[PDB]
Amino acid sequence: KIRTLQGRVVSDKMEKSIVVAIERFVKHPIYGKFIKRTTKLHVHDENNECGIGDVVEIRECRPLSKTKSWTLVRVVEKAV
Amino acid sequence: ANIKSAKKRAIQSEKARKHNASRRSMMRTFIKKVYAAIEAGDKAAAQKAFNEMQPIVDRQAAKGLIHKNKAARHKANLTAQINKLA
Amino acid sequence: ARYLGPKLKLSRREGTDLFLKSGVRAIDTKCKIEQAPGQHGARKPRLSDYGVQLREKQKVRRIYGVLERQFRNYYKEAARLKGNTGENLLALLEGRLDNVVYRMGFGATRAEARQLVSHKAIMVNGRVVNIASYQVSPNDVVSIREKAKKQSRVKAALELAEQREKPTWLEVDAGKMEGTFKRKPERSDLSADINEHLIVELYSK
Amino acid sequence: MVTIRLARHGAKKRPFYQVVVADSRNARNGRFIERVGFFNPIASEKEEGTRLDLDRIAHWVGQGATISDRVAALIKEVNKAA
RNA sequence: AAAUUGAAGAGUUUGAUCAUGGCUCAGAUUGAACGCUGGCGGCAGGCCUAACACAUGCAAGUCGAACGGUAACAGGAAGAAGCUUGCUUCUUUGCUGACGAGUGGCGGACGGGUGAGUAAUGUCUGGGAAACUGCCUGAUGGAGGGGGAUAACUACUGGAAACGGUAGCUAAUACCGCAUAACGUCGCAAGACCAAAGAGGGGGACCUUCGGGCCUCUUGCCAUCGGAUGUGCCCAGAUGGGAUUAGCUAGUAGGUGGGGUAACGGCUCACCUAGGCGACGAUCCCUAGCUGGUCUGAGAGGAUGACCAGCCACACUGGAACUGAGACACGGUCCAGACUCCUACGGGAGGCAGCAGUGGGGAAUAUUGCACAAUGGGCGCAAGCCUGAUGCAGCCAUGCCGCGUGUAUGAAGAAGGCCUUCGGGUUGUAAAGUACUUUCAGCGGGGAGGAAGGGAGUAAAGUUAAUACCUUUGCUCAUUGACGUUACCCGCAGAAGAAGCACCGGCUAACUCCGUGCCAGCAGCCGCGGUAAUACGGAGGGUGCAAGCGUUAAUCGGAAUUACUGGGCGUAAAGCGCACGCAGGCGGUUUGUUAAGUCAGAUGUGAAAUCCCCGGGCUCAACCUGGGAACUGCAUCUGAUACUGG
Repeated sequence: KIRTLQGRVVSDKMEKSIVVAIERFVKHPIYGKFIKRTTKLHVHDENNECGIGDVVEIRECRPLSKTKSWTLVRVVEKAV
Repeated sequence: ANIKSAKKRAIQSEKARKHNASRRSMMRTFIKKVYAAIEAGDKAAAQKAFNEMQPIVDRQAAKGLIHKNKAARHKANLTAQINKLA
Repeated sequence: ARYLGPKLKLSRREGTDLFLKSGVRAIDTKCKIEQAPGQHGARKPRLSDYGVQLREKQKVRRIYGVLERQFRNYYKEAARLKGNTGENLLALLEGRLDNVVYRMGFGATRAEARQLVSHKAIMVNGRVVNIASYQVSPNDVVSIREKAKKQSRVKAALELAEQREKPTWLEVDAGKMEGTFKRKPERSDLSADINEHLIVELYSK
Repeated sequence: MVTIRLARHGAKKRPFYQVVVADSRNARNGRFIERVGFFNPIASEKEEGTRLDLDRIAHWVGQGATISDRVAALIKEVNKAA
């Protein structure tokens, strides 16, 4: 029982740290059309493990730097 | 100051400032002695300074002048660093 | 807050009896009811669609004594309620005290019955109500109080109520000088010469 | 501290008092935590005129809240008659 | 049971027509202003401009049950002696009722104001982990024993003042050790270390250095873990305009280690890596406090954020800390700056965006009022004191709602006015005349409710060594209202004291004379006026609103005229000169699976007020209020799997 988002890994140049786009399908308020709106997040990865392109899953912990409050639960898919 | 309360209360706080300043300087000075003995590379001088620091900073927490948790950081931080030497 | 003018100038503009003088003398002796009021009356107009809606509202207003700011408020209420908004609007004018007085026949006209009401001659359920727009409910008694049984006005008025038609929705008990507003009147009970759809059309422009 | 008190409402010269578990620093009519009952001092006396919630007041006195002068009197008086 | 029942067009392009398309009008609303007019009341509202400058008064104190105390003015006492034997004039006394100044405590971080700054160290919705929290409350224990000061006060002294300087003097719940020490902190553990304060009311014994000890109750003090409240911090989404602003960023983005914070953290620093943000609008410029709400709309929308309530920010401008549970502090401190005053020229003093008020600006916005009686707040055991919060009054048709200014009767239809085909018509049952009524205003009389409590007395039970005291519960007596000459009720006199404003060419309800002659003027748009003007000015009549009526300004509407709902592009405005093509949008058919979109159900939240429904209370209404519905949202959980997606 933890709230846990999923996403995929649009950078990993940083040391122990990755960047992770979360997609979501929003109805536009006026026009009714469902839209891809993206939510980027800096994420704590211990062990430098996650590659670029990789699907992943993340949770909200305490603050770890200026940007990061999000830490990497597990990888799902990869190396693609 | 217009109000009687305010005149008085400015005097009281200038008294307490001069007092608190002294107690704060003292408390730092004993903490500086331990970081001096750590930088020397010197286990039992630094352990002797830690035992003279310790009763001061725990009292100054009780008197109000620092907080309980600041006291504890100062102990924790030195206790760690004297254990890295010996 | 009240029409103080000539009462038969009003009756000529509608082309109708608005009941604004009692019927001690009948209507066609006094004025000229066919001819419209003032200098240019005998000339016809082609009266427009706004015109006939206005002309009908002002007929209803001038019967019951009500001014526009207050009538507009009755209309808002009447629409707010659940029901035909024409039928509701005529319920709220037959609820008024100054009218209910006159329909029991303590006033000769609505302008008399309004002077009763204003001058603290009327109680409702024992309490002295002295404001014309008071909305009487089902199973209220209205009744005259004890100075105002001894007036000539009220006795001579009760003679004139026997020659007019009887309302169904009131039970009058005229020796005591009281009577019971029993239920709200339906559209059938009221005069069918009043078109109400015209008033509702008017405001919903 | 937390209190239990009367906030004034109503028109002019015809008050009406809600009963409000506030923090005491907040202004009389401002920010309350709960509302708990009411009190009409102009009431007809054929038709209610005071209703407290005794089950939720006693909860707040439990957790350690004060009461006014007046709200005390209103509790004394709504345990006599009812 | 009920909680939404909702949608009107017209004028103007043409010789005429249909279409396109602009302009204009009819509605609602307002913190409004201006003009003409003006009787009463009820409930609201009232510097939108210069976050310009402010004279004067008031807006934060309280505590003697923490302390040393006497300068006041109350008594009392020894005692001079009024001396007229007790009627007390004048000398002492902190002896006690009290209490100026001083130490100390608690409060001056609340309450009150304003919207300048702020497009995010903000707001709204929903989540979260790494925190502190005076007053209040639950539990658990502690409260032993010593020290040196200094304000006051005394003596001298400097300064024009503001404010100070010397040398002595003394106290505490002021301040500092020591003892004490665990479910507290540091530590892997062994171990190491951390506090405190007394004051009151009464008292049967019993001792005394007659002070008290001693018993008891109330009350405070210290530590620890809880609770409640309040606050801090983080993440996701939502939160104006501009691309004739496209590249921005080096504590910048991440790491390791030190330092810092109540707490996580580039918060800070040293080293290291070279990142981070951006067409899903970075950066830059302009504008703006945000929300609940409000106005408009059939709705979807658009406009707005005045009063009431929540959050934020600011306190003459800029900077900074100190005290403290809490401030980087409207009526505190220090610094710089501008402005204003005082000065013996050395130096000083101040900050209405608290309430009234003044000037100034401005189309425009109020009394230098009464009271803490009620509800809150601060201090106090309490009495009580304080409270420009608040409750009331004043001013103003600024707005909403109610009532009034009479009622019935009254004809050849008076006069006078106006028109007239000179017959008469109209003002008009209008007036006069005759009957009746007296609301509201004016003059008299009575009179609720907002008051709950607190005090002075007894009575019982608790409390205890005690019928003291204290506390809890009932009883009796005298009391507490600013508003206020109150609401409301009764009596008196006499129709008496109380109607205007706009309009009448069409749109648009209402028409005729006289003057005027493209002049004077009118006008929202079409347009009217050049000698018969229903369009100008006056008169008579009429229409519409009515204590108001009009003009102007502003928003929505109408406007399907920015079209999601709901428009178009051959010739009316509108298809890039044609292609290729990256991001983007969309994607044939079938089985399985997933359950993101989607749908259903449940829980949590969506502040109160507002809106809507059903009720209740003010004579009615506005206004106030009980219950509901609603808050179309967001999150979590459990199902469904046709469609979309994977």
